[PDB]
Amino acid sequence: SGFRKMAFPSGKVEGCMVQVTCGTTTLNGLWLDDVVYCPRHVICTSEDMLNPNYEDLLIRKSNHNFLVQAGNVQLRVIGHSMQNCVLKLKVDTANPKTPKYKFVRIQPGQTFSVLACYNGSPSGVYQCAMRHNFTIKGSFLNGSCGSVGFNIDYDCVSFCYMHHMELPTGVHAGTDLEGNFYGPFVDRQTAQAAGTDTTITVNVLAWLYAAVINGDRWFLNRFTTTLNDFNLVAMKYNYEPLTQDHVDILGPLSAQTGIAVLDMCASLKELLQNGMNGRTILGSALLEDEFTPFDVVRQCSGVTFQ
Amino acid sequence: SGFRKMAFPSGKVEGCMVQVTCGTTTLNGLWLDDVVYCPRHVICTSEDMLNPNYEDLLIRKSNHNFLVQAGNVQLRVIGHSMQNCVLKLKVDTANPKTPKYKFVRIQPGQTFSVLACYNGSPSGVYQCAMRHNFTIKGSFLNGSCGSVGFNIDYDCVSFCYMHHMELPTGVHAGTDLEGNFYGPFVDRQTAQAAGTDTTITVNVLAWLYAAVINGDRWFLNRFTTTLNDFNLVAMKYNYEPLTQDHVDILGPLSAQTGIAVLDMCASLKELLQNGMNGRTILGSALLEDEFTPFDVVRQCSGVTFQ
Ligand SMILES: *[C@H](O)[C@H](C[C@@H]1CCNC1=O)NC(=O)[C@H](CC(C)C)NC(=O)OCc1ccccc1
Ligand SMILES: *[C@H](O)[C@H](C[C@@H]1CCNC1=O)NC(=O)[C@H](CC(C)C)NC(=O)OCc1ccccc1
Repeated sequence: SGFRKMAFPSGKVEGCMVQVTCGTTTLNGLWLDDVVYCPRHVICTSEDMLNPNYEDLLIRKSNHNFLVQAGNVQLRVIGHSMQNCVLKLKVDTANPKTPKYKFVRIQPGQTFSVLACYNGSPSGVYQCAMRHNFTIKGSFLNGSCGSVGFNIDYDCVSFCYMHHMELPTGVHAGTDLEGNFYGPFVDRQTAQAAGTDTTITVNVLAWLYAAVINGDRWFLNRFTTTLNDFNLVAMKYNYEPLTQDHVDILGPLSAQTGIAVLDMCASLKELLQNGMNGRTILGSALLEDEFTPFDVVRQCSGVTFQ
Repeated sequence: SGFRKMAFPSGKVEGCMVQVTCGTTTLNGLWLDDVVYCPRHVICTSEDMLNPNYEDLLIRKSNHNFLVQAGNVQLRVIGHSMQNCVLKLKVDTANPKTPKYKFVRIQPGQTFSVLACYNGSPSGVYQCAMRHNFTIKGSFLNGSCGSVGFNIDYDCVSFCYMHHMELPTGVHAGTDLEGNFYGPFVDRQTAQAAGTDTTITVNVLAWLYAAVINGDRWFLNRFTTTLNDFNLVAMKYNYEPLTQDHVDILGPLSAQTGIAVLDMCASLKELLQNGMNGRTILGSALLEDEFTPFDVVRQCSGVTFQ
């Protein structure tokens, strides 16, 4: 028993991280087969960051201007192209450590592990969620761009995120591996607004099920509710409206615990309206929303990877 | 910016995990050079767990009774011995993936990454602290024993923990890699008492410095205090007494932030006496104590590993 914010094992991704330097700017790239993916802002100078014309900037760049380093070994760049906000640097050597992989664009509420890197070397690994305002709450310093977010299913790495920037609120924004930003964000140094940060209701519910499984049950109350009645309380607390799909997704945890989804909704309503009265649930003094139903089953049933 | 419970990258340790089976019991072993380390309870049956005589049980065991599997490949066991609560299974093949490593016995308040494994395969990675009562707050199911806790300094893996058991309180106990338990715990299925769980004061202070660095400053107040005056308030809230060594350890964060350690103590005193009034510090609604001063500098300055 016990419940922790658990990241995927990072080894398969560690073997894909390289360093990409263009002039004075150094960041991280992802080396899959004979291609290195990195943020296109690698080509920017301190001047260029306010309002870069990425097309004009890139024209002044040839293959030999991209220094690509795997450990202490230099890769030879034989091609380069821009896809949305990422560069694809074609190298003459296939990564011998390429795992089975997919590029996936994930949905708000879904979670992933981040391998934070500097100069193509791993610093650390942590779990994040794509929030409803298409931000993540990460830990990123200068040089961290090109750090990736991923899931593992068995032996397959699903890359969903590449790090590009930090907003005024101290939260983080980036792209899928096709270089399309999550949310309305653009890769230029201008004040950009994350909108309302709504709580991922289905994920809070998942986590209350995790708590019940681990013997933390104080908050189970005597009431039930309806989707429409629960959602009136959700709107007030900036919670995502609960839908029958969410109820269906919680079906296995509901069936495992014998606690009906709408009875757990009723418990959640009283926690939102009454607070926690100085108590904790799974060692937490607020309602956690960065565990999916899948994450809870995965953690509470010991699912493993290659 | 931003601050997360960050684990070390796990790849170097992933390549050391094997599966160890003795009769019907399967758990994880650590394969370093030509030696596999695992919990000695691998030799127990369901009967044996209440009051095992480990010496008598082991006598009925030969090399060929220990099935050691690295992925889908069988290792040949050419020797076996008990060291305290671990078995060392000598194999005829040196692990080709052995990293540079040390066995360290860590001190309460120190933190480490756990690679939770089942059947010798990684499930996930998370950060833990050795608590003052020599327990950890992990996530462990049946089959997780032999999972290890570690730190990385550059290219060297320092193994500090091997998982053996869960107490009534839902917290976790285990050994160093010499097989000596942290705390008074023994490897038998009997109600065992973790004592008072004191908060790691120096670690709370470290985390308040992390908060100030990341722009969360609401809790900085107008007061200072003395070690003796602070510690009177610590004892009441079951906080570890603060010492000049702790003050010295916080010296770099104090010097970086220009907030004197005893002024931060005064801020901590008011948080303990007044609570947080429904506010958060670095997204947390309680005082976090599983970040060391080193962890804070490491995270806030981007220290990387091989
Ligand atoms: C990529 O290495 C870098 C990551 C930033 C640096 C601080 N925290 C992060 O997440 N990205 C940028 O510097 C980005 C570049 C533009 C061309 C998009 N600009 C940015 O994020 O501006 C905010 C900022 C910069 C430096 C320190 C703190 C915030
Ligand atoms: C090692 O695989 C296993 C880990 C336990 C299982 C549940 N959570 C854990 O951390 N250790 C044991 O089963 C241990 C064996 C003795 C010979 C020391 N006994 C134990 O931890 O008893 C408590 C327990 C067992 C099963 C489920 C929940 C609690």
